[PDB]
Amino acid sequence: FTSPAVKRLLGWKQGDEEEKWAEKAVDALVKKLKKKKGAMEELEKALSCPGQPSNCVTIPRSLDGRLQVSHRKGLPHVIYCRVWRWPDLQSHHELKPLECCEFPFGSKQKEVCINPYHYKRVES
Amino acid sequence: TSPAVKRLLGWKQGDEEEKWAEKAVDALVKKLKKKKGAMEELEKALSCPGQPSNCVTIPRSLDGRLQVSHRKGLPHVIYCRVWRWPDLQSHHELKPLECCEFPFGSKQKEVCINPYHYKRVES
DNA sequence: ATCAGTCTAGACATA
DNA sequence: GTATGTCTAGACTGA
Ligand SMILES: [Zn+2]
Ligand SMILES: [Zn+2]
Repeated sequence: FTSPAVKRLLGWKQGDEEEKWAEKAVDALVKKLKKKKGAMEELEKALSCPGQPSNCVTIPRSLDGRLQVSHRKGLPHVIYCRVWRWPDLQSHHELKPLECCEFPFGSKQKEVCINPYHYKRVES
Repeated sequence: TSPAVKRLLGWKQGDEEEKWAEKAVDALVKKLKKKKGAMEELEKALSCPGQPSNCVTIPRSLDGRLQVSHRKGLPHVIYCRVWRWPDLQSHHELKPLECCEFPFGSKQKEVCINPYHYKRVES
């Protein structure tokens, strides 16, 4: 919770390189998800009701696994998990897929799931 | 041209266009080093314009364009601007010489970028 | 329609 | 076998 005066002031806050980039990455993901009925709704369900189980929300997997957004390359699940869960997330080594996930990064299928709540954070 | 002047000109700032053209030449050299005779041949053509030279080609893309540092153009146009007509407008101002066996229009695997394998025309 | 421009997966290179 | 970053043809998108 935030004070109205404060959230107004925060309205004018400058976002940094990282936050500006993350917006680009979300923009990129939405372009993909609009093309699939149920995806946008589903992802919004997952983000809004974390406690309640949700479906896989996938994008095409590249040959090397990486995704490029505005001249940065990363791994998709890592990217989106940083955005919506663990901003300080280090690498894919700090992530394990839940059993409920049908399309986890490691499975190297056509599709890769980017539902942040289909992943759990770990050590290594 | 004077030594003091060329010294002073040493410190001249190149503009976006010239800096880009340096990149485009760099890009072309990377390609030509890989082909024995190409670099020498291109140098022959540039240095002895009067004397006939061979085709110097690079791979042709599907759409014909070449990209160098986030700018797209047509290769013969690019390299003709560099070494001949800086004010060259488009491929419409260019016609290939008969001596050229890989001219832009021929839409082959290779496209010739020897600037002296082209002549400048109106539109 | 050409034409012109943006974005990135795949290739490739510097580690 | 990683990994990280760069470049650009091709795919795509608007005049
Ligand atoms: Zn999933
Ligand atoms: Zn030629």
